[PDB]
Amino acid sequence: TNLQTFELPTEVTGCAADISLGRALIQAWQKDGIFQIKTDSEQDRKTQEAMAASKQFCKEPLTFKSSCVSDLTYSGYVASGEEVTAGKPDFPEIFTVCKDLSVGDQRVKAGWPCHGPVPWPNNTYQKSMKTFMEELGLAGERLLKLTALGFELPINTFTDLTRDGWHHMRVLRFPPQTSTLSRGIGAHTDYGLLVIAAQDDVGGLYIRPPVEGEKRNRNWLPGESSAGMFEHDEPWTFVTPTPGVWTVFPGDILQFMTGGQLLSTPHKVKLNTRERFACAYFHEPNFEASAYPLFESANERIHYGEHFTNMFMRCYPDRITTQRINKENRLAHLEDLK
Ligand SMILES: NC(=[NH2+])NCCC[C@H](N)C(=O)O
Ligand SMILES: O=C(O)CNC(=O)C(=O)O
Ligand SMILES: [Fe+3]
Repeated sequence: TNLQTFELPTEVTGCAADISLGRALIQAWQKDGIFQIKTDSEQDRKTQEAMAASKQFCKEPLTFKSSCVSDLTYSGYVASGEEVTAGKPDFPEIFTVCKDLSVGDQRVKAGWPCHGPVPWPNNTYQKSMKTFMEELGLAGERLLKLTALGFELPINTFTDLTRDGWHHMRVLRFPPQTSTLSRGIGAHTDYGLLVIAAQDDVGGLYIRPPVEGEKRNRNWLPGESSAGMFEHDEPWTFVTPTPGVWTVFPGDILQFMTGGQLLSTPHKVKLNTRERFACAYFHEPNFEASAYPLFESANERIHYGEHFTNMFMRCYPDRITTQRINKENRLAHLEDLK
């Protein structure tokens, strides 16, 4: 399937044109599971600078890369083969950028799970990634206003959840395939409101569109992980690399809040004949936000930070971050926040 591309206005005000655009965005997700947004010169420049920083960092020796880790936050380095999806190793190397909180921050002092300072490789890499993430966040907020408008909801419905949102980014390098291994990342869904992603010209992202009659697991429930689901089953859409766009698809929270009117798009990565750089950005609720059903009055909620924490613990069962959460009973804070 050949994807739709939209140009977003710099500001979303709720004018009648914004409602029509929002309607189109929703309908593109309901048809294809994904759409593209055009990038302007600055958005593209910041994307390329981040990609270049990623390539330069990956050239560092492994001993140095592996030192960029923290027992407070999941930010930092993930070696190729380290992450687990559905019990199988994923092959990118990754640098994850979560909210960059100093040890003087009150949430860090209180010992909240996943809160702490990014173990940056250096200040030059830091600046490239922070500038990119700030730009990505402006796009996320436009998209959330448009999504609310397309559902004829109050314009701030989703952005009210993203104040000091737990936005984060996975800066990825996928190695080349071998004749017997081509799994980059197993099939999965991501966890928050939106996923905005950039990729180089190599290719390897596949997404699953909505399928009439197909039951979808609710990955915010422990008994219904979406990891590995549909891995070997049609249909999978190849997201062809296209110059001058970012891709956008929903995460688990949007699926929950919309009652399945939007689905959290399953996706996976195949290793190609060349190494592949990509960046995946997650526009998320505040860690303390409680997502709720928009169209139902049911009692179910998703505590976003609980979902993030549960997911990252399953991704990284042996990481020092996970060990410290378990040792210090940091999950108790979530019970308290709830
Ligand atoms: N941290 C991530 N977004 N990881 C994406 C891959 C899927 C992840 N390993 C999982 O089990 O859910
Ligand atoms: O590499 C890509 O284009 C897709 N990346 C992801 O889905 C991810 O890391 O969660
Ligand atoms: Fe993903």
